[PDB]
Amino acid sequence: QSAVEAIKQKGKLVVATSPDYAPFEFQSLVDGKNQVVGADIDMAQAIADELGVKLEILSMSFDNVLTSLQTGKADLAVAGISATDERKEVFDFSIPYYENKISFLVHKADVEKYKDLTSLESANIAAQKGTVPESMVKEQLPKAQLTSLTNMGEAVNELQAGKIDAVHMDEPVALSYAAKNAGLAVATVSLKMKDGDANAVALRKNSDDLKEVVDKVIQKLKDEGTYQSYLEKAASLTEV
Ligand SMILES: NC(=[NH2+])NCCC[C@H](N)C(=O)O
Repeated sequence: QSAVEAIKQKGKLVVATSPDYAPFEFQSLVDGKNQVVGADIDMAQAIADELGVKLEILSMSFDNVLTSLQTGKADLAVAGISATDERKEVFDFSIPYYENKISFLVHKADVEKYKDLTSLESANIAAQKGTVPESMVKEQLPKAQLTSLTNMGEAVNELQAGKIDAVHMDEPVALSYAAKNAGLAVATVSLKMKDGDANAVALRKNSDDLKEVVDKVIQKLKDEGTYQSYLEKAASLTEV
């Protein structure tokens, strides 16, 4: 019943994530080898360090991250996860570690074009399966052709190929794609967003002892501006 003691005993903290989402988590050539990096990984490492155990990152597609936590394949899920009311019915969440807006990534040549929701309504929109940006499009733009894709990298590949006109995603991720790729930009139009709902670490219910440790680490990061600093450092890394 003791999450903290169980983690200490096995000597590792297992964190489920989906590394398709720079600057939160993504793949980068460190040395040498492909490695999962990003602000969420630095935070997960801080939590593991506080507990005195090794960090083990378990990579999968986003739409299976919460399920893997729920069924015991990981101790925590950290994947830029919005702490929604719906999700709070099933999981407990840490205090928020970062709060951001939600944006559309488009072609630079189309920034003047997609100025309102009516214009997006007639566009081919992509979003990630099992996500808040996906739900928002379904709710607020029901008349749009929405393509739901498992992997965010594939959504962006479809945007680059011209099969998709706009991809809905967390703003820091859109900014990163725009900053690292010539033909891309963040649209000036955005959907109405669910008040509250910041990123938080997900845990199984009745994990109060582990939640306290996670909250302590997160509060210290926010107090020192460290999570912001982690995001800025991640932005200087190249993705695979
Ligand atoms: N690693 C990822 N692909 N994360 C996607 C997160 C999307 C959104 N913030 C959500 O919780 O639904």
